[PDB]
Amino acid sequence: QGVLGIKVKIMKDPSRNTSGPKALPDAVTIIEPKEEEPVLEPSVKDYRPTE
Amino acid sequence: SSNIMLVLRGTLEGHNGWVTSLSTSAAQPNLLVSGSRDKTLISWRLTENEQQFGVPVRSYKGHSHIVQDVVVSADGNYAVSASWDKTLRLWNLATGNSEARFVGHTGDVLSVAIDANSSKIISASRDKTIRVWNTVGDCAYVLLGHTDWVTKVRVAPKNLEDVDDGRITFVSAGMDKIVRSWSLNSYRIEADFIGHNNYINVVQPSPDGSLAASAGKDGQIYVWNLKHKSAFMNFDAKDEVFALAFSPSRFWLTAATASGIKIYDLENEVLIDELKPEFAGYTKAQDPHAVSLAWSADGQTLFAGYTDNVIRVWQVMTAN
Repeated sequence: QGVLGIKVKIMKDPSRNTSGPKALPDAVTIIEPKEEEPVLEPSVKDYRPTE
Repeated sequence: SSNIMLVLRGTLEGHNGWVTSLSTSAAQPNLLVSGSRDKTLISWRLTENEQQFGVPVRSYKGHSHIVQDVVVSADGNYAVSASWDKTLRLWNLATGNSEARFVGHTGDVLSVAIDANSSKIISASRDKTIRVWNTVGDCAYVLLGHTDWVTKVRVAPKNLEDVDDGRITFVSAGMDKIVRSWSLNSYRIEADFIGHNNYINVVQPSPDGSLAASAGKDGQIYVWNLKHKSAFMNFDAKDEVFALAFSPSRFWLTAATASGIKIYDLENEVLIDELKPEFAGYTKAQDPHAVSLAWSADGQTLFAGYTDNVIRVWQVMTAN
């Protein structure tokens, strides 16, 4: 009875989109900081001197 | 004892960024090379005539980004500039042209150090590495060991070590919250120093070369022995100590706190004087603090480079 028009759109996974940027322009990733211990006050750890 | 007063005698205007670093040569007492955020070095000739203590001589353009640390040579005729464009520049203090362009740091360089002699250039950069160069421009050594940015590296002067050793000892520190000692000929590690709660902003060996003074974010200033490898003392500044400097004549530590400039008398373990210039039209919460400190060769004048694009000199005027 006529013609049907088909439009298909797929937004791929940006992380898997090789050969280009790997995220959206406004996608911001923040690295989680590492946790450390501060209590060691004097801590003069001498190494073997070299000359 | 030692009722010593220091009074601001001149202001060295002419820069356009924060005067990040200062340097002075022992041989030439009337020359002062200062680098600022305006990507330029300025050489100042000091005049003892009236209000202004100095006179700019030459501006050293050629740096694309922030100029962080400045070091003059021992003879007083050459100056090495570290900038935020990942490059180092060697300048003739009279010609005004650059001699060598040290390249190789993947992060912008934060500090540079001159050898005791005119042999080696020591540079610290944000790429967690230290680089040892010749005077020609090539990089001889790539010292690793720091897991974070290295903010400051200034050499421990050999005073009377046995006679002579031909060994070059210096210190390094940064956002690794550690202070490291290095020895060069070969060109390997030395003892460690771990005292800082926060990260180190600046370190500085004493003029003799046996005391190392380190400072950080928490204002916890530490003084250590290098030849003895032990702590010497510890103070708190309770503000942001941006830079610090020993003094040649007196046994003193100038510290550039976020509020003003403290001076610590080391033999008495007590601060003696506080330096806060008088500005106008501010709100007392953003007064321009100090980022560069440098004493004179004799120990009579102090140069402080602030964040208002100004060098201010405090001359020691003992009012009995």
